Amino acid sequence: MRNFPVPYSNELIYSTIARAGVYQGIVSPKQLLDEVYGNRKVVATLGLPSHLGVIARHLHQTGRYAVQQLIYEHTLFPLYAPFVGKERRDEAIRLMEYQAQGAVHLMLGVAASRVKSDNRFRYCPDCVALQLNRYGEAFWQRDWYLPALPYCPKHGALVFFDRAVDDHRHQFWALGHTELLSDYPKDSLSQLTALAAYIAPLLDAPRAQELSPSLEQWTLFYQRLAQDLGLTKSKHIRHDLVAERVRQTFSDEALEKLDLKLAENKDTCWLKSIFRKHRKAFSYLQHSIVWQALLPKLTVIEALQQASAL
Amino acid sequence: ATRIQAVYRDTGVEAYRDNPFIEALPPLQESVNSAASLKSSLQLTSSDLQKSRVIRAHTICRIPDDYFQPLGTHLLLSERISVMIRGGYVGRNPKTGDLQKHLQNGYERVQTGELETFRFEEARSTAQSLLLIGCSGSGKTTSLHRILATYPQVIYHRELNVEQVVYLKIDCSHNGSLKEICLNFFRALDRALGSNYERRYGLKRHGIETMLALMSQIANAHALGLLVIDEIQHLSRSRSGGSQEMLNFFVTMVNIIGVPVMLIGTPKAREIFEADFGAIFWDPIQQTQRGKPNQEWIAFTDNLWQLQLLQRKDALLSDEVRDVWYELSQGVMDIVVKLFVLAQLRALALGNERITAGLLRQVYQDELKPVHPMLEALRSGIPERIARYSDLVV
Amino acid sequence: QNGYERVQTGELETFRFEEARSTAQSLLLIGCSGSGKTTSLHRILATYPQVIYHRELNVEQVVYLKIDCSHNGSLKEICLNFFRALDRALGSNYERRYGLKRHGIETMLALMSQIANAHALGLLVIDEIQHLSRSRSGGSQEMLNFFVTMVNIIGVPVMLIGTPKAREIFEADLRSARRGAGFGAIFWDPIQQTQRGKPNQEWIAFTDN
Amino acid sequence: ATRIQAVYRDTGVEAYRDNPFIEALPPLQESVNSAASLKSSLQLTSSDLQKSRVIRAHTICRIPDDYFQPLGTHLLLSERISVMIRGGYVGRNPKTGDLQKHLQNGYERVQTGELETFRFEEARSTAQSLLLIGCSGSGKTTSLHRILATYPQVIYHRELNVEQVVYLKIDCSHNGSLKEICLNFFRALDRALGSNYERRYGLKRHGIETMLALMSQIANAHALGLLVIDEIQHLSRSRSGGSQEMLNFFVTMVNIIGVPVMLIGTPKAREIFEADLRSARRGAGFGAIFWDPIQQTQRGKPNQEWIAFTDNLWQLQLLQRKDALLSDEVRDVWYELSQGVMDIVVKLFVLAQLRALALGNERITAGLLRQVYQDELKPVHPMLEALRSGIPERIARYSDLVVPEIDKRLIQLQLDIAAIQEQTPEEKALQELDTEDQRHLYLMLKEDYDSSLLIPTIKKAFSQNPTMTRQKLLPLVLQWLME
DNA sequence: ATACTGTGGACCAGAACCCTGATAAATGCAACGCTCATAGCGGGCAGACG
DNA sequence: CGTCTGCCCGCTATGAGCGTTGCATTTATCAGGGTTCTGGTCCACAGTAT
Ligand SMILES: Nc1ncnc2c1ncn2[C@@H]1O[C@H](COP(=O)(O)OP(=O)(O)OP(O)(O)=S)[C@@H](O)[C@H]1O
Ligand SMILES: Nc1ncnc2c1ncn2[C@@H]1O[C@H](COP(=O)(O)OP(=O)(O)O)[C@@H](O)[C@H]1O
Ligand SMILES: Nc1ncnc2c1ncn2[C@@H]1O[C@H](COP(=O)(O)OP(=O)(O)O)[C@@H](O)[C@H]1O
Ligand SMILES: [Mg+2]
Ligand SMILES: [Mg+2]
Ligand SMILES: [Mg+2]
Ligand SMILES: [Zn+2]
Repeated sequence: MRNFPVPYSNELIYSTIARAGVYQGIVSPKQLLDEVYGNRKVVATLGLPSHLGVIARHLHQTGRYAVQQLIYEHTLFPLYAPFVGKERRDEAIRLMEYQAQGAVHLMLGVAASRVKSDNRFRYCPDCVALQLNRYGEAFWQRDWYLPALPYCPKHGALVFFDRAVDDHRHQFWALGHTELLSDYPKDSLSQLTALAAYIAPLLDAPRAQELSPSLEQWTLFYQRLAQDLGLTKSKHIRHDLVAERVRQTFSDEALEKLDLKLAENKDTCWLKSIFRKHRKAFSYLQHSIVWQALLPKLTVIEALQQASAL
Repeated sequence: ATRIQAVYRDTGVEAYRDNPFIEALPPLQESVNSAASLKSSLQLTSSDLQKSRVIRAHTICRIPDDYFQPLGTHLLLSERISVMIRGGYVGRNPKTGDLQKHLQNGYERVQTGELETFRFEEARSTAQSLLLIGCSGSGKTTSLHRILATYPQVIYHRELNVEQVVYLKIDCSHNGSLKEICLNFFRALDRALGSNYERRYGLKRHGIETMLALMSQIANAHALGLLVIDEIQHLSRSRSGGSQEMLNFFVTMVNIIGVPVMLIGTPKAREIFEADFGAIFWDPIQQTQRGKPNQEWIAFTDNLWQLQLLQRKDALLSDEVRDVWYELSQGVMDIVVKLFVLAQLRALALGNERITAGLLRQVYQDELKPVHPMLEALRSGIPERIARYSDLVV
Repeated sequence: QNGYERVQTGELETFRFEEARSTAQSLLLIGCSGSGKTTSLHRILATYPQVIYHRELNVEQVVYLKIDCSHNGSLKEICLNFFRALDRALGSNYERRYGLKRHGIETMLALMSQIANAHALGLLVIDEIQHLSRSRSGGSQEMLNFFVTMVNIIGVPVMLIGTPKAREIFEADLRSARRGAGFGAIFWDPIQQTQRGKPNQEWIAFTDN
Repeated sequence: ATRIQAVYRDTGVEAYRDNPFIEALPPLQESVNSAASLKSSLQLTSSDLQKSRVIRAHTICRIPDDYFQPLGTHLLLSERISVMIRGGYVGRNPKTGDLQKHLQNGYERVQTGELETFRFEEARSTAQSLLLIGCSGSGKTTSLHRILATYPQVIYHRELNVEQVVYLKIDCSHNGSLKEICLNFFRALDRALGSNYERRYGLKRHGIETMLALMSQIANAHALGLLVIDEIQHLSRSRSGGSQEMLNFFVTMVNIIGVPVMLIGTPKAREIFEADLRSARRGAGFGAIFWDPIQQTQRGKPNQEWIAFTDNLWQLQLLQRKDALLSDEVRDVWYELSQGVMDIVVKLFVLAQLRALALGNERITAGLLRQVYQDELKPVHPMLEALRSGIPERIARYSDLVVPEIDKRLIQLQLDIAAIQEQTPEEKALQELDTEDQRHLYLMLKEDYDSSLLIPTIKKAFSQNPTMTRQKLLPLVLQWLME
C-alpha cells in the first residue's frame, strides 16, 4: 500500500485499517486483507490486536509512529498491563508483535469471554457530532469500548445495534454516516458513569509504561491497607464494613449490570478472594471498586503509586 | 519518479492560506522571467569547426532535439495552466476536513454504480477545462512537455502520508474502445508512482460502470492535479454510443468529482465537439502580420541561423533565403527545422560548404516528396482547395 | 532537493526538475521490386553485434531487431511476431508467457514498452509493408491509426520498407505523412545507362566486375 | 587454475590403491600439524606505538581480516571434509569399470558358479551430505574459505583429457529463487573452468528438471569432488513456491548428481529439513555438526578455549597507558556483554580502541565496553538477549540478524580521529625527546616514576657515549637513575 | 492454660472445550464458445445476338 | 432459341470483442479425544471455651 491513513487521536487500530480500505474503493472483504497484510487467514479483533508491525512498516517513512507507541496509545492493552504482572507485561509485546494470535488471549488469562459478550458494535449519540464537526469523519473510539461498562465516561449510555464480530471474522467495518444513528431516551446509572469517569484517565497516562506491582507486593499492600483504618480484626476478616462500604457507594442494580453479585451467604465470593493471598490475574473492575470503596479521594495513578511503593 | 520532500512557502492570496497542497509547489513566475526560463539552445563553441566531418555530422543532427524557442502564445498558455492547476486544490483541503468528504462520497458511487450519488451536500468542487486545437506539426506536445516540466511530478509530505502527483498524461487508444482509456489511466499512475494498481483494478473483470467510478476515486486517493488527454481524435472511431459517453463522463469528472481536465486534438476532431469551455486555437506562423512582416519570424530565423556548423558560411542572412523558407514550408513548425538540417547535411556531404537557395530547392524537391501534395494546397491558398483533406486549417 | 530548497527560499528563480522523452523519429525506404532493399540492409547491419552484455549494470543491449509482415495482412500477427522475433535473439519464453489470446491490441502495444525498456532496444526495422495495403485489417484508417499510435513505444526509431505501391495508398494524410518522412524518405531507382549522353562509370564497373 | 601435472603419490590404505584421481591430491601423514598451522596473525613491535594516531588507527583497522586462531571444532571439520573429499572417488574408478558393470558382474557370478552371496547395498551417494547448521556470526564461511583452499582447484591430467575439479562454491543472495541456484551452478562453473557453459546450457527456456538432468551429465563428465551450497538463510520461501517442496527439491539434488554435497544454514533454515533429521532413517542422511558459541565454564571452572583466545587477542593491543596483565573484571563483563558470539567479540575490542583514542585516556574499562555496546550493537540487542534466555524458540526467531555496514562506520571513525587539536603529555614527551631507538628505554621504564628527570638523564648518558647497544645501555641508564 | 471450631492456604478431579483430521457440497474463474460486423465470391438471372 | 461469358448479391469466410461453463478450488461439516480450567475438598494451624 502507498497511502496508509494516520490514526487519529485516541482511536482503535481496527477503524484505522477500515478507513485504509474506505479511502481507495476496495469493497471486496478479501482484497482488503490481501493488500494490507497479504494473508487471507488473518482475523479481525477489537482490542488487543496482533500482527502489528506490519501496520507500522506502512507508516515507517513517518518517523513518529512505532510499535511501542501503537500498542500503548492505540489499543486496549493499557488496562491489562499494570495489574497482571511485570514479566507478563514485558513478554506480551514480544508475543504480540509477531504473527502469533492464539497465544495472545491465552497468555493474558483474562479474555475468556466465550460467547461474544457485548461485542456488538457500539457508538455514542453526542460524540459523533463533535467528531463530525472537528474532523469530518466518524470512527471507533477506545472510550466507548470499555471491556465491561457499556457507558461513555463523559455522558450517557452507548447505542447498541444488532451485529457482531463473529458475524464476519474476516471483515473490517467502518462506521457509516448514512447509516442512521437514532437517539433513544437516556437510561443511565449514575454510579456506573462515575466509575467510568474514575477509570478513564488510566488509558492515556505516561506512567503506566512500566509500573506493575508484584503478586506478593499486592498481598502486602492489601493487608496493610486493610489494617490501616481497621478493616481487619485480629487475624480475622470483619466481613461487615467491607460489605457496608460497597453497598453505600454502589447499589445492587449497578452490580447486576456489571454482573458482579456479592455473596455474603456463600463462602466463595470475589471480595473475599481479593483479600486472601493472590495467585491469579485479577480484572481492573475489582481493584477499581475496592479503591473507590476504601478511600474516595485518590486518583488511579497515585493509587498505583501507593500500591507499588510499599 | 522524483521523490522530493516538501517544504512550504507562504502565499499572498488569502484563498490559498491554509492548504499544504497549493503551498508545496514552486512559485508562479512573472511573464518577464517566464519567457527567459523556457528558452534553451545548444552549446556550440568554435572548437568544433576544425574537427573531423563525422564528429560534426552528429552535432549538426542534434539540432532538432535540444532547441526550443518561446513564441507569443506559450506565455499565455503557461499562465493559464498555472491558474487552472492551482484552482483545483482549494476544494480538496485536508487540514479543514474537505478531502475526507470528497473521498467518502466516492465510495458510495462505487457501491451503487451511479456517478450522481452524493452523501454530503456541503462538498463543493472547483475545476476548469480547456481544449488546444492546432494544425499538425505545430509543436503542441513539446509545449506541454516544457511548460509542465517546472512542477515536479511526485512530492511526498510528512505530516500527512499523501504522495501527491502534480500532473499525469495519457494517450487515447487507437480504436477508442471505452475500456482501454480506463485501462491506460491505471498505466500512467502505474509508472509515475511505481505501484501495481493495474493488477488489483484491471484484471478483475468489472463492468465499465464500476471501472469509471474506480478511476474517479483512485484519482482522489492521491491529490491529482491535472489529467491532460492527448490524441483525442480517436474518440470518433469507437462503436455506437461511445462518442457521447466520454464527452459526458469527462464533463462529469470536471463538474462533480473535481479533477481538472484539458483535451488536446487535431482540427478534424472539432466536429464531435460541435456535433452538439474556453477555446484556444493554434495556427501555423505567418510573416504577413497586417501590413508589415512579422518580427517573430525574423527573430526565430536568426536564432536558428546562428547554429550553423560549416567551415565556410555566410555569417549574415539574406532575405531571399527567408522568402524561400516561407514559400517552401508555409510556416508549420516541423518543416523548417528538418529542411534546414537536411540542407546543411547535404552541404557538408557534397563538399560545397556553404548553403545556397539552389541547394535548398534541390533538397526540398528530392527528399521531402511524401509531404509535397498537402503543401500544394497550403501554397495555393484557395479556401475551397484547402478545405479538402484532414488536419488542415478550418 | 538542493535546487528545490534554493527555489523555495528565493535564491534560484528557475529549475528543470524532469523532462520526458521526445526522441522518437521514423523513416521509410521505398524502391522498385528487385532493386535489393534487403540484402543491402542485412550486410549493413551485420557490422553491429546484436547482443551486448554489461558487467557493471545488469542489462542486455539488443541493438537491432528485424520483423517481417505476414502473408495475409493484419496488425495482431505483427504484434505477436515482435515477441516471436525477440525470444530468438535472447534465451527466453516471451511468446507463451505474454502472447495469449485474451489480450487486445492496445494491451499488446502498451506491453511492448516494458520489454523495449528492459532491454535497451536501438532499432526496429519493419519490411514487406506491401501486404498491409488492403486486407481484413478492419480499416485503412484504423491500421494507419495503429502505425501512428506506435509512437508510444519508448523511442526505438523504426524503418519501413515497401514497394512503390505502398506510398500513394498508405501516406494520404498530413499527420501520418510527416511521421513517415521524419528523417527523409529515401527513394531508389534502377541504374541508368546514359547519364547526360555519357556512359555511366557505375554501370560499366558493375558489369565488368 | 593451478594446472599442475598430476604427480601420483602412494597411499598405504588399501581402499585408495591405484586410483588416478585420488593420488593427485596432497598426502595426509602430517596433516594434523598442517591443520593446526592455519593460525595467522599480524606482527606488531614497540616501534609502531610512537607513530602518529592515524597510523595506529590504520593498524587497528587492519586487525579483523588477518587474525585467525584455530579452535576445537576446526580440527573435526577439517578431518570430516578430508574424509568426504577422499572417500568420494572410490566409485568413479577410471582404470577399472564403473559401478553398474560391477553390479552386473556380481549378479552374473552369483547366478550359477560358486559365489554364494553378493551384497547389493552399494554406496549411499558416496559420503553423507553434511549439514553445518549454526548461528549467524559464528565464523563458518571463513573457516571453509581457509580449510578448503589448501587443495588445488584444478588438476589437469595428461593421458586422460579431463579436468579434476576438486571443489566448488555456489552462493545464493537476498530474495533468491529456486531456479537461481541451478543457473548459478552453471555460471560459477565457467569461472573455475574458463569455458562458456552458460551460453549453451543456461537458457531460461529450460524447466527445473532439465537443469538437473544436464547437471548430472556435466558432473559425471568432469570428476567433481564437492559442491558447497552456502547461505540458505538468505533464500525467501514464498517467492520460490511451496516451502515443504524445497526438501523434495534438495533430496532430488542429492540423489541425481551423486557427488558429495554439503549445505550450510542457520537454525531458521532447520525447519525445512527437520522432517528427515528427527528420523533415524538410513538414506535420509543429512548428518548435522552443530556450531555453538564459546562456552565460558567447564566443570565449574573457566573453559580453556575462552582464556586461550582471550589472551591471544589481548596481546594485539597497542595502548599507550596499557598494563601488561588483563584485569579479571573486564574478563567477566564482556562475555555477558557479547554472549560469546565469535564475530562480535572481536568487533567490540576493535571499536574499543578507536573510541578510547578519541574520548580521552588510552585504556580499557568496563564502562567503555558498555558504551560501545549501546553505540554499535543496536540491531543485535534482541538476538543477544535471546541467547541469554536459553529458550530455543527465542534464539530461532532472532537468527539471521547481522549489523549492517560496519566498514563505512570505520571510515568515519578514522576521519573523526584525524581531526583533533589537543595532545597528551606523553605525546609531548615523545615529541620533545630524540625518539630514534633511544625511546625504548624511556617507554620500558616510564611508569616507575615521573619522567621529568628521565628525559635529560638518558640524553646525558647517550651524549656521554654515543656508541652503545641498548643491551649495555640499560645497565648504565639504570645505574645513573638510582643515584 | 489445652480441646473445639473457624479458616486460609494448599490441594484432588470431573468437565467444557477445542483443536484437528476425514468427507461432502458450494463455488469463482480462466477456458473455450458465441456473436457481431465486414469484405470478397461462384451459381443464378436478366440480357442479347445469327 | 442456344449459349455465353462475364455481373451480382445473397451468400460464405473471417477478424474482433465479449460471455458462459465445467473445472478445479476452496469452503464448510462432523466424530472424536485429552487438556487445562475451575469447582469443590481438606487439613494443619491459630485463636478461643472448661
Ligand atoms: N516554438 C518552437 N520552438 C522551437 N522548436 C519548435 C517549436 N515548436 C515546435 N518545434 C519543433 O518542432 C517539433 C515539435 O513537433 P511535435 O513534438 O511532433 O509536436 P506535434 O507533432 O506538432 O504535435 P501533434 O502534431 O499535435 S501530434 C520538434 O522538433 C521541435 O523542436
Ligand atoms: N548490389 C548488388 N549486386 C548484386 N546483386 C544484388 C545487389 N543488390 C541486390 N542484389 C540481388 O537482389 C536479391 C535480393 O533482392 P531483395 O532485396 O530480396 O528484393 P526485394 O527488396 O524486392 O524483396 C539478391 O538475390 C541479390 O543477389
Ligand atoms: N579465529 C577467528 N579470529 C578472528 N575472527 C574470526 C575468527 N573466526 C571467525 N571470525 C569472524 O567471523 C566472520 C565471518 O563469519 P560469518 O560472517 O559468521 O560467516 P557467515 O557469513 O556464513 O555468517 C569474520 O568477520 C571474522 O572476523
Ligand atoms: Mg505528442
Ligand atoms: Mg524485401
Ligand atoms: Mg555466510
Ligand atoms: Zn460520548
